[PDB]
Amino acid sequence: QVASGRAYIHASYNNTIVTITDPDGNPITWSSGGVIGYKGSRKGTPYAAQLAALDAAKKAMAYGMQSVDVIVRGTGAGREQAIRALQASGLQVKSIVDDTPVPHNGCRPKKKFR
Amino acid sequence: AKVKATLGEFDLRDYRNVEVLKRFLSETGKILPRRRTGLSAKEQRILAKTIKRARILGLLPFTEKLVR
Amino acid sequence: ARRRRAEVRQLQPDLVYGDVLVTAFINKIMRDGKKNLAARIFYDACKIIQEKTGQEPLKVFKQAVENVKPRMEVRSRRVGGANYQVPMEVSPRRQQSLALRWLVQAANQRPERRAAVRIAHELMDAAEGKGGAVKKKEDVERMAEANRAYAHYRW
RNA sequence: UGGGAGAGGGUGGUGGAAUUCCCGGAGUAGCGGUGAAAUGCGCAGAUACCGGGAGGAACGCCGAUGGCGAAGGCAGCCACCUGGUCCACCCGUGACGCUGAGGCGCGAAAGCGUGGGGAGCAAACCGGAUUAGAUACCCGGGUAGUCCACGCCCUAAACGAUGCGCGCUAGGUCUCUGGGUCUCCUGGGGGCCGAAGCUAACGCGUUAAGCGCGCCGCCUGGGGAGUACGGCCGCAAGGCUGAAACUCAAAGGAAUUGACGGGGGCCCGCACAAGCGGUGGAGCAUGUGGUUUAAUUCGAAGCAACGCGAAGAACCUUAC
Repeated sequence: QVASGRAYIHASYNNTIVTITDPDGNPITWSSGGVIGYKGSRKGTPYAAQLAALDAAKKAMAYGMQSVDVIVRGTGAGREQAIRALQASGLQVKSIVDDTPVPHNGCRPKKKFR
Repeated sequence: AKVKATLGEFDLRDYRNVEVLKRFLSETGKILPRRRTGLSAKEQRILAKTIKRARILGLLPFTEKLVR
Repeated sequence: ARRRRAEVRQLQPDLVYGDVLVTAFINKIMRDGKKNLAARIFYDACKIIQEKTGQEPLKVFKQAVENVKPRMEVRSRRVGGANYQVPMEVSPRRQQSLALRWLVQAANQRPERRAAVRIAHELMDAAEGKGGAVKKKEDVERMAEANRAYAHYRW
């Protein structure tokens, strides 16, 4: 049971994942569109990205989590929509941070990104 | 509104000038464009490599994180 | 329908209840322009609702409609290789049309042999917010709510 | 001589991000992927999050229409070695110059030899989709290869599709790099628009495709064919040089008018959509195709032929 922690936002284009973690980084709980109940294309939908944050929001307050860090790793359309679902979730969204890891410049991407 | 424009005399080669060099990093630690700094290409060229030193020299971040 | 918007027609209000909506609901019952027959069948159900659950027939009518007026509906859209069903709002115009269409059609499927009773039972269920016309509004806005994730596909 | 810029090159180092994998922690029922989906991975605990480690590769920001190089090509930063080049001084020599058949050297990528390494990506291959099929396009894997050393290979849309050197011929503008006396001028590169001119046109145009000169390479219709043969080189792939028979009456370049487009923009139409009512279902009328008899007269064939010519076939009509 903890009220302050970390909220991660893994927003892809095929899916979104929201992981409620403690301030120590350990995962309190997580959620994805597939867990919200959607499949295939529907997971990456923005509205699904909201609901995944909602369910993740509940499980936070399920452990008394009152306000956490808004850590964002992703670029999908469901990224901005998930930010609301934390904000109106009865949690104090405190630190909205972009942590989309970009290489500098790193490995060869797939064919899909060329 | 160039970054250099708000500066007095300073060496672009003084890589230990982390304060002035702090100005020319992005909000995310990226290197600002010339359009933000107005340096010459020669000036800009002096800027980037020197900045890269401070990054390897740890005086400056390779990358920040965006705080919306 | 490209240039103008094809504004709706101003329905002549009914003689009895002085309503356009009532006159509107008449025409959905009207067949072949047989408005006189359709007029009675409504006015007959007027008496029935005036008799079975004796109240203001008009107030029961509008109460029936509001219990069945939808507000969210899907719309087919072949985005990509997928024929989606985007949920959409509804202007009060199409809200009334869909409501009026359903209450008639739901009334067109009851078992009782005559129409005005079917209308009467329909308005009774409708004013009670029950029956097929309500279910339809229930099913649509539910189904419209089922695809809320597709909302951004709207246009 | 004094200076300047530079991803110019070699070597040796060395910084971080990111991926991947491993380890440890926390945690659960999905992840991932697509147009959708599936394969697949996951309960044996994945993804998502955190810390630590290993390793390989590549250098985000700067960054540029920028720079450098003869070309290929060159980009994290440091140091060393080293090349080319520009500016100013007008100091030295005094024609010592240009080209350049061969030869020599370099020469992306792929590929090959050996050895090493091997993160990601990914030929070949496997599977899932899609399909009528899909030896593909998309996805999941996935090995050579991709990276290093050395040795080969020598091809390319190796393109400015523009050999080099030099001189002259409006200009404007942008850009980088020097000098100055910093309005400006003087130089060296890199783009844009354009005089004259040239150009078949497109366009070129002081970075000529103009005007000239010197030198080299190259073309003589298309295909046959960069193939055959031969010769040389190559480990190999193959490369270089390079025909003919036969065959066609054209193959071509540019641009014009259209047309087309599963290009774009803009508009529009019961074209879609919102509705209402229909046909296709049944029987019948009628028209027609095809069958059939002497014959089913003939015509109309998508829209725009088919209750049409036929607004009247018992004989007539009527054409059989």
